[PDB]
Amino acid sequence: IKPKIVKKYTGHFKRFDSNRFLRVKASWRVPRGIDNRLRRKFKGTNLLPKIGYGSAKATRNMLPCGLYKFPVRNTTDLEMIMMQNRKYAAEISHAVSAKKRQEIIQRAKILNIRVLNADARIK
Amino acid sequence: PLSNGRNRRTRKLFKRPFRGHGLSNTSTILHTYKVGDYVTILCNSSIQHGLPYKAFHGKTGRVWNVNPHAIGVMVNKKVNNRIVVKRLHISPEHIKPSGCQKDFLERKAAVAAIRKQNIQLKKEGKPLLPLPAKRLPKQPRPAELIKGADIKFTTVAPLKFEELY
Amino acid sequence: AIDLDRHHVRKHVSKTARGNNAYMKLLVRLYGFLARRTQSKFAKTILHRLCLSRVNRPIVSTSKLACLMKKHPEETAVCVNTVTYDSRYPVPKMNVCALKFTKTAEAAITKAGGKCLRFDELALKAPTGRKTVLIRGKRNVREALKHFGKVCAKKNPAKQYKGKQTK
Amino acid sequence: MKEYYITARCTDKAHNPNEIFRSRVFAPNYVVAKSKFWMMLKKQHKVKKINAELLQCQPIFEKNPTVVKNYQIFLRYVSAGGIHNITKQYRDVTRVGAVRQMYNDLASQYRTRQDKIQLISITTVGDKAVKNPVLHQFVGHHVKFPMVHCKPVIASKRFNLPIKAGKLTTKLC
Amino acid sequence: AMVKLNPYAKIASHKLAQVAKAQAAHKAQYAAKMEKILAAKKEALNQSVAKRFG
Amino acid sequence: CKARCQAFRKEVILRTIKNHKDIEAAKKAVYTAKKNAEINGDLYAEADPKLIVAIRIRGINGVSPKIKKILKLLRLRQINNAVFIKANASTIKMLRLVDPYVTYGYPTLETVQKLIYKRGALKINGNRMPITSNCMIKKALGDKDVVCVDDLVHEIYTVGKHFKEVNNKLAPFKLNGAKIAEKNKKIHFILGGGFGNRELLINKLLANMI
RNA sequence: CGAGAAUAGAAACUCUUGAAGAAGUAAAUUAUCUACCCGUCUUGAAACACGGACCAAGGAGUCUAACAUGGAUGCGAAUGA
RNA sequence: AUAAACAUACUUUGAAUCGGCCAAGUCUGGUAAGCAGGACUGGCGAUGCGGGAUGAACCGAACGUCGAGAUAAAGUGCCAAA
RNA sequence: AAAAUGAAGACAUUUUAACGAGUAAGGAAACGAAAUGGCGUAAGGACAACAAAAGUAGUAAAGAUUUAAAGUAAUUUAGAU
Repeated sequence: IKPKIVKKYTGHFKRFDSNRFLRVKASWRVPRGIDNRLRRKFKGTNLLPKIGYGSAKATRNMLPCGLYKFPVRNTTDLEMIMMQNRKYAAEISHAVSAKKRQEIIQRAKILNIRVLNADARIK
Repeated sequence: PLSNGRNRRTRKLFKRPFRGHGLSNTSTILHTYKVGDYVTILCNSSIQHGLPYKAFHGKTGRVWNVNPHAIGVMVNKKVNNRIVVKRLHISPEHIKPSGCQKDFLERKAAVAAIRKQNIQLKKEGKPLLPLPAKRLPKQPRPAELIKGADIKFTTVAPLKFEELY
Repeated sequence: AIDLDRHHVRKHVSKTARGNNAYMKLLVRLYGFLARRTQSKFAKTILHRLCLSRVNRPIVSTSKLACLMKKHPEETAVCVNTVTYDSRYPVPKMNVCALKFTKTAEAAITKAGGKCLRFDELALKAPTGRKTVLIRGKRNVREALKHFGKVCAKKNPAKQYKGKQTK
Repeated sequence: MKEYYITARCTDKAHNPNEIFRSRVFAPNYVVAKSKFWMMLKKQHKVKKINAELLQCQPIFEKNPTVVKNYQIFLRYVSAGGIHNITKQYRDVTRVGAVRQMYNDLASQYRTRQDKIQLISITTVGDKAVKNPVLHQFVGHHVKFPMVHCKPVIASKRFNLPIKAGKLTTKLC
Repeated sequence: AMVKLNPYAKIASHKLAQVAKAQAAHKAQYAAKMEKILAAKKEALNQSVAKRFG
Repeated sequence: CKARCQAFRKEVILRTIKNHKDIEAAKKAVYTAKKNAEINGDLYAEADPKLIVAIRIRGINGVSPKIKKILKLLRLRQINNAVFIKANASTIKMLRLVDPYVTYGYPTLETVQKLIYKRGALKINGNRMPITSNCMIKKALGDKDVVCVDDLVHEIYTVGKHFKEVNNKLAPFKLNGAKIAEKNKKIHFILGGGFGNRELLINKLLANMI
């Protein structure tokens, strides 16, 4: 069972005038200038993030697997979603060592919990 | 560009009516104004003492207080974006009894005449009368026959041009 | 597009008990459920007044309750506000119900033989409201109200916040 | 274009309620016909729509729309100089058809749009009463001409092709 | 929905079904009647066009 | 329990029978009086229409201050919004001051039906709820003795005694788009334009707009 | 002929492709459509108006003192001490 | 007559602004101005989009992200959808 | 906005309807049916394997270069070097 995750825009909302200059980063900042080509929404360049682009509520923050993300740091965090293994999927944090990962990965098999980092920090 | 005089722009606003110069009537100083009456202010340029401001000429106001020689009259004056209440004291020569309620005060009499009959018909048991019908705008006329015995026809066509010189 | 007189914005009427008073958040839950179910205008009145700010919940001194309940022997005065004490005039026997009873007002009412109910005990006793006298204290007695407006005016002046070179 | 028969009467103090104003108006529909009729009363008899009532409004179909008649049209039009009167002759099988020609030629030769012409009277004249230099040559019995420099006629728009094969010739027809 | 909104729609649709057949019968009736007159009209030529050509 | 639904339907059937009598009996007397007047040589004056259906034609930009208020009192606050208007000396004058923004004629019973059945709506509790039953119409308009939808269509058509109460309850219909004019909408329909009075030629425009 | 009503009645399907990579997404190039230089003063700047060669770090409504309105809090003819 | 319950009446505190410009079935000074100064109204300012090839004001029409349809101004030889 | 439900579910609940352009400017924090919703940097007081060894870290921290995923967006998370 998986509802079709529908996206109203699959691109990135890059900052205006970030394709010419390097001091202007590619993170969105709405232009406040009076003569700006974009805040007036001129034709051809009228791409701004407006709340209408927001994706469906039912399938918001849902990974393509159909399961939401739940980060775990130790084996005892897995028990927090052992009842909801059909809704949440464990994702071992990036600081957990390569020894504690084999404890979490093996325990996630016992409780039958999908793990998104099953091939991370392998030998 | 005009001036700030009290009675500015009064060549035709204060001019007496044609062949109406001289004294006013004798019913001007004999009508009896009671508190609550609707009277019309009309500045009289023949009598300067107590001449109301030219912006109140023709406005309609309510008599609020009747003083021995002057009649208190209150009107609504418009300001920047609010309407204020103005309380003048105009001599009877400068005001005229307004008949704005001439129509209304004759509808009341018609209803009061009917209601007087309903207190007698009901006491004696007769079916009481119905109240007068309300006023409506000109309603769409219904369909009515036209006799073919007293009729006549006139053809209508665009007219041939006739020169005016 | 559509031409409207004015656009839809938030209605300036409150509907919850403000602040974080975990006990006032319960009366509104309790009286917001009695007004909805019973649909009694008394509960809607009580719920509405529990969600007003502090300056709109003026105090009712015990001598106001005394002169308002003179001709109401068996009644339960209901004032949604603090109830202070009027140390100049005596306090007869009466049953009151308020958000907060001042120490000397609570001891004086119960000394003469009265009762000092809270708002939970009133809903249990008379939920729809059967023997209540709704009361709310004066609102224009505040001192801040005097200074409002322009002092120079001809009809109703203000009171001229004092400062330098006052006279 | 259509022809309508419209009658109305005036009911007020100025006019007696026993006079009926007939009309035979030419208008594309029956609402542009009433407009022509009402303004014809008001500009000529001081009758306003608010003080009058429409009695009848019917179309007038042609009785014999299979016979060719010489129509004579009396009209007045407004130019940049003044106001003139014209009398043009037209050949058509319907009264509503010969008027439509009058608006097209007047709007072409004289460059006067249709809201300047007042059609006064349209009657039918005889064979010999056609004064038009061009219309006079076709009213005879023994009129014959060859329609020459023709263009081939296709059955419908279906057979028309953007590009053809072979040479193209006209027809003696 | 029409039945739900307008319960009279069942009565008024039944009439429009029966009236539909009535007009068909009216058409067929006058079809034969007018065809006969047309048939008789045809056989007034074929006689009165053989009493002009001869 | 739900045995009152069976009885309610019979009353709606009874009201539809009686409602169609007034419309049909008043139609016969108009035609009968037209035959007798032709035979006797008399003339007949058809009765003035009682209902006017107005459609907003233009947008919302560039409206004079007084005309803007008249359209609001007519509830034509949007383009392609059709409403039913009573005709008397006042609304006819009001509909004349705002002519460049409205086109209005007179609706036949076949047009009143299509608008109310297809684009009908009611204001219950402040929400423009589309018509989906008769229990919804009965609840909102029970006190006006309008319990079905053929009581709502009839009152609008004949302009009954409770027309104002019915008329404001119905929300202004939202209509589609269709060719309005031959030349353009900047000239009167008399000159082959878009606005102005269209009389019985408004039913043609409403047929492509519903 | 037949509305209401009473009683009886009927819906579970098929084919193609995909771990030899289906559907979706991303990157590069091509193709039709679209796209004047940002900040600012200005009624009006893409302007033949002014600053700007590029990058990194730093970079501008803060602190105290006095009054007032309002939101939360304690007590209340007292409050603060 | 018609419209009006997210109606109506407000109260307190406070920010920005008072260099304006255009259109006209209008006016004044001027020979006249893309000049100077006004009365009623709509706009540009603060505003994109479809059309006038381009255009701050003209015509249509005012904008959350889209899909399908009838439309408005205006067009249908090619560039250019018809 | 109005109804419904409401001690904890969860996605800031459920149903219906209307609406959404905008320079200057305003909408501080908390307020269960929330009197706008949030992202980021640094520092301080707490919480972070609840059966007496209790967040991560030499089985590789912070940082840097990229690749993928989530969020409309501020940004977050993860893989590899």
